[PDB]
Amino acid sequence: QSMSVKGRIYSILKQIGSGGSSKVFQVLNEKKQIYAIKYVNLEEADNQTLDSYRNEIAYLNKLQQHSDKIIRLYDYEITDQYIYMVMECGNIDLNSWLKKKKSIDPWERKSYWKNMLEAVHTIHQHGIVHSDLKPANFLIVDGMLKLIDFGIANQQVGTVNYMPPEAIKDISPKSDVWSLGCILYYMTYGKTPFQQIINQISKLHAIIDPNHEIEFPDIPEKDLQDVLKCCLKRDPKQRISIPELLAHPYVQIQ
Ligand SMILES: c1ccc2c(c1)[nH]c1cncnc12
Repeated sequence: QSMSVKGRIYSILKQIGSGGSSKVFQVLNEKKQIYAIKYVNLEEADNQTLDSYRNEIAYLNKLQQHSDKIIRLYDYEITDQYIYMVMECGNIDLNSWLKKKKSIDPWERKSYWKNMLEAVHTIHQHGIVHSDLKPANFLIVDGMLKLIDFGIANQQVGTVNYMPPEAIKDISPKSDVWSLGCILYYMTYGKTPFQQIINQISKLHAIIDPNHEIEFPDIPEKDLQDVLKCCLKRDPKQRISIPELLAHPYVQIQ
């Protein structure tokens, strides 16, 4: 097939993924370069939905200049019927990589943790708190993790495994800290902290319950265990901040 974003023509390669009203494609431009085009249908979209979309685009377009750990938005075409976004194409999303891969390299993990802190820190410096961080929000692009979205735009998906206790109780940057710790905990232990609880009502009860001790099995990396223990502190007031995580021995020491 084929498609037009501004003047430029794009040959479709495959469908990289989906959404409700959205479809993502792997494409080639006239210079035979690879990109991702996110198509969004605005046909049955309300004003609040439209505005949530316009807000997330404006933020992504802006924050691109601030960090390379944020996905590139090269161009876009917005009408009253559709949105076309020409973005950088990834190799695989972090969830699909983690699900496929057996064990993760301690260096690979440390490197990915670093990238995650850098992307989230950036959004936070611009007043953005994602609140729905999951491995699916990150993209491997040449051994580099990139943040896919900001959580602003309406609508794995629906998962409560990375949900902070305060979000269940009903939201500060500390909420994203909890969710990041759940991601690192998965990369460390091969499961999210409350993954063994099937029942969603029982799972939500465990997360909020302080008498429910989160287990941190002894790994050779004492620095990595401390990060996990720091991130996964139920009281947001007792939880480590992102600027504090960037100065932690796990990130800084050889
Ligand atoms: C936006 C831009 C690029 C991608 C995306 C969403 N999902 C993906 C999944 N796998 C690879 N690349 C991408």
